[PDB]
Amino acid sequence: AVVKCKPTSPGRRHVVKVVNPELHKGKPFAPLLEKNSKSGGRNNNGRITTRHIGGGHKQAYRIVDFKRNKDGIPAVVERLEYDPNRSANIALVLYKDGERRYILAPKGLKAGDQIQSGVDAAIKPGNTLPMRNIPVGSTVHNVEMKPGKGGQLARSAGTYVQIVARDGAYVTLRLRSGEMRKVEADCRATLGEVGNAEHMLRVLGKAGAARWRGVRPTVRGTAMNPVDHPHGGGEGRNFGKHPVTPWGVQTKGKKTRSNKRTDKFIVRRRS
Amino acid sequence: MIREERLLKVLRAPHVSEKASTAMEKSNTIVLKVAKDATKAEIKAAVQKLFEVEVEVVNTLVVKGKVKRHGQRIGRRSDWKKAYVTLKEGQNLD
Amino acid sequence: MKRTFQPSVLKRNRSHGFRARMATKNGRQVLARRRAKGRARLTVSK
RNA sequence: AGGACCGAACCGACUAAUGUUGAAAAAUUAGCGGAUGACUUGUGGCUGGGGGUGAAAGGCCAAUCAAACCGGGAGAUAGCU
RNA sequence: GCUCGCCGGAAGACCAAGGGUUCCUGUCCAACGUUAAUCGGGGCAGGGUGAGUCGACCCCUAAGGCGAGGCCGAAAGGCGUAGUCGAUGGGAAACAGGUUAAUAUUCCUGUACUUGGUGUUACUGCGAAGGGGGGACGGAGAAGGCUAUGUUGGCCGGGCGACGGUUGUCCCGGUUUAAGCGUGUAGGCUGGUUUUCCAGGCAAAUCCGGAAAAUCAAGGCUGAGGCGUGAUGACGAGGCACUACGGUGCUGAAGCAACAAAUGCCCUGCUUCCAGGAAAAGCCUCUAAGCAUCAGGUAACAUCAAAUCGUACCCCAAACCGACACAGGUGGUCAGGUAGAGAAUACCAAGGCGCUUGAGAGAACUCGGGUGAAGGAACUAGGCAAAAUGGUGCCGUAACUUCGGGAGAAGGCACGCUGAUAUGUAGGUGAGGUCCCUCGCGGAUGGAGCUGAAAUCAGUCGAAGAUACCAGCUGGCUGCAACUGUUUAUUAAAAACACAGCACUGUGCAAACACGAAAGUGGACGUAUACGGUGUGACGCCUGCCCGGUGCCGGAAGGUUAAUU
Repeated sequence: AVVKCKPTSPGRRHVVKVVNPELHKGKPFAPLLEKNSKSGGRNNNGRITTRHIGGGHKQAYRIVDFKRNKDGIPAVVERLEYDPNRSANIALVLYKDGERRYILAPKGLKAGDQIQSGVDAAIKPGNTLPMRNIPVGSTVHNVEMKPGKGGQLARSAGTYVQIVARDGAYVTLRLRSGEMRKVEADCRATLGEVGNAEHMLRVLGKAGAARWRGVRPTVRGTAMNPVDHPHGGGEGRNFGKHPVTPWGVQTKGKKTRSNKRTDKFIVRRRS
Repeated sequence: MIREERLLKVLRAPHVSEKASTAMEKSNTIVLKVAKDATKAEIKAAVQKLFEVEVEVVNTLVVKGKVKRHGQRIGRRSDWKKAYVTLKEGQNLD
Repeated sequence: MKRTFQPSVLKRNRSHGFRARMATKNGRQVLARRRAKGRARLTVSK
């Protein structure tokens, strides 16, 4: 659940922790760790591409099975773990032949619960199977877009996707954006919602928590000199111009999706 | 086993100093200006051939040459290799 | 006051040293110009 | 417990005086802020000039910055001195 | 040489970087040194740096670089796979004493250790580019056990006082000893052992992982420190003989206990938190190919090897970076006594210095200070600067409030020394003795001894007891910004920027956007509870009307309309 904390300093005052008691107090599964190192927002040319990234706490990478494959072997959930990589929680889970794997944690779920992947498997939250075998009207999550590729839709921490219609080789998804999308129906999905659903119910409290999450501060554009932004400069607070990106194209309203390849799949846009 | 040309190449000189004479009279070591590429086994085998003496062990060091000025014109002496060679006991050397 | 030259010979040989010049095309064209001028010290390197 | 308090190292530079051909091409002295953090620091790397980088002052990028430095066009041009 | 003064968490000692002979000795004073100069980091000559164990090198990898092929690019070239480099991180091993003018964990003495061959003999499944384990990791907090170390007593040696007293509860000095080896302790972690099976670990695997079944809770791992040995040794106050007055040679007592005690060790621990905390190798183990009674594997022993390079000296500076023998900058390590909470500060030890012009005189005036009648901000743009407050314990403490604060609010009281309580108390530590004991580095009791606050009462001194150094000025109203932060290196630290929070908007993933002629990369190994851009800036109450204008979004009936034909 949430807590507010008592305001026994400034900048403790407005904080909300999301705490979860049953997340596993101790070190994660050291096969399925690996290293990931930080970009600082900088590509292989070393220029900053995506600004306002840097710093923050050192993070390892949990390798998480989205692709999700061990079909008709039952597994049982060992434990739930924090993941610093991603907004949801993960589950360390244990198959009958003694592979352990990391999954996303679905919403109901706890230690000792039984999961099964693939086509037979019983339609409980956690289970994964093709969505020609999902019955229509289910909430599912961690959703393949191409078959075999792995779960790309609804991963973060309180979301899920609606299955609206199935016409032959395709199903139709109501996404979390409120898009409607045709996806080929031999894609996999996992039942139920993704777990840590009060994740938005945090608030951060101070600048330091944003810095530990590795977010360098954002200078807004009208502060600058007009060499630096389009918005820049002017005596006192002036801004007699239409609001743009720093490379000078419109940001309130103007649509940017250009991809004519995928446009047969988009049934309806968001609104 | 090291070639006779190389063994005759290695030793340049005995070195004369107070520290040379005191180490000779006390701890039974000679000191040699040797070749600057000469290794410890080369020095040991060379002196064991070439003064027919028994040696314990050899320590080397590199001397770095000083920087001088012959009048105005600046100038550097050569580096060279300096070998502390202790003999086995009751070996004399001339 | 921390002045600008703050030496270390690893950084010096990595930045202006001989193989650093010799790796790239214009860095050779440094060494072409310094030979053709006739410099006694070619690179920075001891 | 804490971007908590007081306060050394450390980091910084708010006030005054001196200094202004200085001990110093920005410091000393007396006080001053932070001092477990958005801290500070060593070593190495990466980002190159209409470019970088910037908790944004047009700041900084080798005592140089409303476009670094070096060489070249180049003896630019100069109705001006 | 005798005094004096200064530093002493440094102005001492040691490393890394950086420098490059500045180190030591002889010799010289032309130049250099802000003066003289016999002196020197100056000139000239000679000497001086010794390693299996220190470091580099080497093995391993991070960021990152290069990059066979490959992809892309007018050319140049860009990116990148296999790889191969790249420490600032991981990986084997030496300490004590002595020695030179200058080196020493390198040389000498004593005592060890590590890794590789080789060769024996004993034994018999060896083998990897692969599997598994391990290496292997955060912040904060908390004690407990210790140690470095210090203090006191004991012991040993010396002393009996320049001037009153000082054979004593007197003064001074010393009271040191490592690595290794053996023991395995406080502690911490973990249930072990056997048997069977198995969709997993790219193939295999006796190894791991997972399922069973049986048996015993006592077995394994780790581990400071102590103890014994090292050590009948070395060292050792001092003495005794010579003297190149520099020092040399010889001899050499005591060498214990108690208490205190780290920020060092156990501790890569434990507890807690969220912001969830490198890799690879050495190492352990498994088997694959292969071999085959060989090779190899491990065991003791014997023997050989451990190359090369650096090693002087400066290192918070006269030797490095600042043009200077420059009030500057410069990372890490050691951390004594008294008082003190303290690495503050004061005086000191060890140690090191007196800052490379002196000598007078004692005008104005300048600078740094001390004090001041009476007044107390009248000065002034402005209490600028000065002055003033300052510690600990206890009492007490307002408006307002987001209930946390405000608040150390304000303000006041006690403070030294001596005695008694109490020949030193509460407390801490804890020997003998005794008992138990599966027997020890054991468990009880027992308190010797040592250390030791805090308070009360009484007395006493001074003008003054937080006496020096050190060490908040306080209150009221109000503008602005919520706050901690950030900023114009070198005239601006703010109301400027940032910020948590909010709102709009874009973006369905080969996303949007950005750097890129492109490949490619960031975003992100993330997936609308996510990311980017814009504006606003905690929180409370809110956020009214206008779409005419300019943008933006949607529509496509008509008008206008390019290349093309």
